[PDB]
Amino acid sequence: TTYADFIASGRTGRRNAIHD
Amino acid sequence: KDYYQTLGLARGASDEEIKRAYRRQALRYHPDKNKEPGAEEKFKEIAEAYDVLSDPRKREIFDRYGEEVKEFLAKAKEDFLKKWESPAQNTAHLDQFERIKTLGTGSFGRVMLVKHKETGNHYAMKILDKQKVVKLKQIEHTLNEKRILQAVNFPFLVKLEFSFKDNSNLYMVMEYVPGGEMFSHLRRIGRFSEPHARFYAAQIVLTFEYLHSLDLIYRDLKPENLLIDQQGYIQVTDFGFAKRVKGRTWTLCGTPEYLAPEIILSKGYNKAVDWWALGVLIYEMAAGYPPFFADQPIQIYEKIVSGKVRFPSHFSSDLKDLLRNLLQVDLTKRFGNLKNGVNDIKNHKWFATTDWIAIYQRKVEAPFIPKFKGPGDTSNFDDYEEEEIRVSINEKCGKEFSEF
Ligand SMILES: Cn1cncc1C1=CN(c2ncnc3[nH]c(=O)[nH]c23)CCS1
Repeated sequence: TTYADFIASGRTGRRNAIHD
Repeated sequence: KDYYQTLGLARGASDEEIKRAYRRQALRYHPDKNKEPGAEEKFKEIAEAYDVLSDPRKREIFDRYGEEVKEFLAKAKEDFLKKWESPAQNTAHLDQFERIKTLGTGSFGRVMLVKHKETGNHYAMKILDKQKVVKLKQIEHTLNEKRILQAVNFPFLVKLEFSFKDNSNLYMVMEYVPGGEMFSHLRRIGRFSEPHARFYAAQIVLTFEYLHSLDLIYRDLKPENLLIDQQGYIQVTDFGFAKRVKGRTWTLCGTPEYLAPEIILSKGYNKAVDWWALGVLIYEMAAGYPPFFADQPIQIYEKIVSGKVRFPSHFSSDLKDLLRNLLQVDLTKRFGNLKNGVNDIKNHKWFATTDWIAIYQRKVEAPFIPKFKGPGDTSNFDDYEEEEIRVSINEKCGKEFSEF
């Protein structure tokens, strides 16, 4: 599933913002 | 079920517009023209709506729901602008708090669980290094956050208790929320069921109704910034990107996954970006992952403006229809940004079971109440490397934060 492709990635941790 | 939405009308409709919208709708669902399932009930519902809206006595007290919201907000603006014009400064001192644990780190500084040495009460202290904030060019962002936090009051916002500064740091002391971030519980649980997601969503919807009425854009909705209180209700934290905006604004800021197209594109944008972000939050919450993920942010950006969204097969059709209208690249078509504003979202089928007043009063039973193990327990938070708190002998950046 896409949920498997999700935990197969690394964007699983806390998302940092961009301030630009 | 809003009677005006049933007859497709403006709250301000004339009685002739009501009598003509009623004939136009009843035809479409008259069994002489419509045997399909549910036309029986929609015909009954169009009958009730005309009966209420065309009696000026029933119309007046049905109209009291919107009149109550209108008055609540009018008063919430008066109280906000008072604190907006006279903001609280220097309402405590660092030596009044016992430092216990770091609750999270950032480029700006950290967040420390602390205890007031006189009242023993527990608080979350946001510590911001002045030099860093200058280095990160986030001076206005840090004056905004303190200014807005000290002026708002709403059940699902964190509460700022004290703020002050020393020679080296800025300090923001908010009430401690022991349940931790929605992010932690979401990653561990996987996903919420649609009724679980709808519980949080409804809180976000009311909070944005409040913020937008103050002309505030929030600009950082994501599960990381949603604290869970002891009764299982949301507290929105982190207003570093929030701005008071009457018209358009232009900054590229926020978290890539949650960014509306018009934030990424160079053109300007308004508070409709918060409703796009609400779509992303409902998606993530119910799918267990965001609708737009990829390893480079420009790849996320491509998927965002691409206009295509895939839903998991367990997504109910009402939910996909709500999501299609919030994740709407064309802002002249995006829910929350139309003639009827937030009511298009509150009147949506996916929310039909939602008692908006009970949610605001916090009378609805919460679907998850985090593990309470003490007035100062930290189990619901991750573990971060402590570091000691330095304060120069000479005042850093006096001019840039004299307002704080
Ligand atoms: C306010 N509060 C009450 N109980 C716990 C808390 C905390 C809030 N967090 C943050 N709040 C505000 N700005 C932030 N910038 C960050 O990088 N993290 C931030 C971190 C988790 S704990």
